Amino acid sequence: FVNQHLCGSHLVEALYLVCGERGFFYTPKT
Amino acid sequence: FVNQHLCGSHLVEALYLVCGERGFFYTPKT
Amino acid sequence: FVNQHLCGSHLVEALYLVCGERGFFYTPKT
Amino acid sequence: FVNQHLCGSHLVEALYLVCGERGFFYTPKT
Amino acid sequence: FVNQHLCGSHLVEALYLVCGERGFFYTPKT
Amino acid sequence: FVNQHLCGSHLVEALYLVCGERGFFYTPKT
Amino acid sequence: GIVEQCCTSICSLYQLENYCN
Amino acid sequence: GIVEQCCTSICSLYQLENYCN
Amino acid sequence: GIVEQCCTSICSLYQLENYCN
Amino acid sequence: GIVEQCCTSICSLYQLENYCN
Amino acid sequence: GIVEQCCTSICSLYQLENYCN
Amino acid sequence: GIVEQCCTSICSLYQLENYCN
Ligand SMILES: [Cl-]
Ligand SMILES: [Cl-]
Ligand SMILES: [Zn+2]
Ligand SMILES: [Zn+2]
Repeated sequence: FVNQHLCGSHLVEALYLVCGERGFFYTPKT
Repeated sequence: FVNQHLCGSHLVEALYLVCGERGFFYTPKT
Repeated sequence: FVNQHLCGSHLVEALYLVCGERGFFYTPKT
Repeated sequence: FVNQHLCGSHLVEALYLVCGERGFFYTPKT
Repeated sequence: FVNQHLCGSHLVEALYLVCGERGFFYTPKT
Repeated sequence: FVNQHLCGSHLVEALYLVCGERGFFYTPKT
Repeated sequence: GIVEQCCTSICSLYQLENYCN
Repeated sequence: GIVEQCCTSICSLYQLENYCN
Repeated sequence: GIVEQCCTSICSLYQLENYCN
Repeated sequence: GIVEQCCTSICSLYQLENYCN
Repeated sequence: GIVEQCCTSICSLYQLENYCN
Repeated sequence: GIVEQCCTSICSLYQLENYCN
């Protein structure tokens, strides 16, 4: 895999792909 | 607003748009 | 809900989620 | 180009890519 | 069709829509 | 990581996220 | 409408342009 | 869970807010 | 307009809702 | 091909890497 | 190339079509 | 954190994997 530059919803999409059925938590600063 | 089927990456995109900075958890296993 | 920063197609996705079966119109400047 | 099924947010994303600055209407009720 | 400003995955989505069942190749620099 | 169904634009988005700068081919006909 | 043309059935990018303003 | 509420069944944006932190 | 506002500044879902049919 | 591996069946991110250049 | 052109400048769907298989 | 890191810098899928449940 390659390093990623992910903003906004793109990060969430990436988390979705990486975590699959495990799901994930999305915790931005502030 | 509306009620509609939100699945998969679309579901997490919707969470990302509703929750934003609050963050969210996506836990399909429950 | 939280305020949104939406460019490009992200805005259209948001309109899609917000409007559901009502649909929407996308009317950029110029 | 091609013909293919475009549904849901993908449909509006496609409209956003075909119409762009012209804008568009997405009116699923007809 | 209108001209496009497409970065990141948005370009890939556009290629997907334009090429349909033909598929496509995504070849960034470096 | 996980195994999951990746179809359509989601498949190419996933390729775009796994391959990135390497680029990729999406060749549904095989 | 657009859903019938493009989602239920299939449409081209040109047909999609029918829904531009 | 969220999948049952929003994907299998349908949910509102408000219901989606149930899954915010 | 809304397309510009959301991108150069911010906008709310409530603002967006005004653009539904 | 990729569609059979990853859409019709399921694939891992590693298998997806098979389609990188 | 096209990936850069579309992002740093603009590109057309017709240009993109050149990248189909 | 990861949300900022991925956007202002870069991040890896391996880093992301830490955010799975
Ligand atoms: Cl973006
Ligand atoms: Cl889908
Ligand atoms: Zn989808
Ligand atoms: Zn984007």
